Amino acid sequence: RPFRFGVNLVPTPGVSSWRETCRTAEQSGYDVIAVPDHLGVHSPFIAMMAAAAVTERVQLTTFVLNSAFWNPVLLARDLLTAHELTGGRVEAGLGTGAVRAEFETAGLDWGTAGTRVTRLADTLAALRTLAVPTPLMVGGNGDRVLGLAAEHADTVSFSGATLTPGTLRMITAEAMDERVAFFAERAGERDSQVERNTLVQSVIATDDRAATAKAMRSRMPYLTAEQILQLPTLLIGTPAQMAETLLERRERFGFSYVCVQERYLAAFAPVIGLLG
Ligand SMILES: C[C@H](OP(=O)(O)OC[C@@H](O)[C@@H](O)[C@@H](O)Cn1c2nc(=O)[nH]c(=O)c-2cc2ccc(O)cc21)C(=O)N[C@@H](CCC(=O)N[C@@H](CCC(=O)O)C(=O)O)C(=O)O
Repeated sequence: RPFRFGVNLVPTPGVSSWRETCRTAEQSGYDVIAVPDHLGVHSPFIAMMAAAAVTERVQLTTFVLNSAFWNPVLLARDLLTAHELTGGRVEAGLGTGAVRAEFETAGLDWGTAGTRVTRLADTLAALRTLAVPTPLMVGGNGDRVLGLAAEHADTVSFSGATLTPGTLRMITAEAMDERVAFFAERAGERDSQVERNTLVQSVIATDDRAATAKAMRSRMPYLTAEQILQLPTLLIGTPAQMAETLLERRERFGFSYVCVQERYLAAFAPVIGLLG
């Protein structure tokens, strides 16, 4: 599948730069602006509308909604509105919800891993029954979550890191091979209809990728330098090397929809120049 590139921006209360940041994202060649769903961050659909008003080409996506925060019927209303009032520029990523303290602040039951996945399941089923027109993305590496992506999603988002639900450990390329294979088995005949996404956490420009990886072992002692150079959540090297790495990872994992974090927007833009 042809590459699509996204940048995960954080619309921040009290910071007046949102419109400017969105314009920079488009001008730098990104295809998607992604926004998160967290307390203390601007509300995602409202921020996406503000982004749509200053950009003409990018898609806008949630990355990802906390399913506990949304009534499915009211979310379907929001998704139909965002679709119609942007001319079809909105996609919605959904997840189970990550931060317990946020559930508690909003007066919501954290429950169990099982109840949080069931909530996602119930929302996806409802959104499909209501025939929402926004493309749907499902993010997470859990068996049940990837099963839900295989059943319901237009895009599956694989996480390149694990964390205790309640900082982040990066997962090896070999564990990623297994997660993509798991997804593919669950998707069956629908596998080829689902776009595969991943979020790159760090984009490290360097003329010595090998020396960089060796130094980064201190942040990741459970891995060798060779493993670090294959981690899907890291891009290390020159832009040409990063482009070749992304080509190799599209072949290995199927990752064609690659997002980076806001802090790396300019660092990664040369790679868009080479790949497009
Ligand atoms: C928690 C996570 O599970 P997951 O299926 O990958 O993800 C579930 C949700 O977090 C996921 O659906 C999303 O809500 C998370 N999410 C966001 N969630 C949000 O709520 N808002 C966001 O803006 C958001 C952004 C986002 C972006 C990218 C991304 O990859 C995920 C994002 C995980 O790390 N699982 C690990 C660890 C599971 C584990 O072993 N847990 C232990 C350790 C915890 C303990 O000590 O008890 C246990 O439960 O006992 C694994 O599958 O191996």
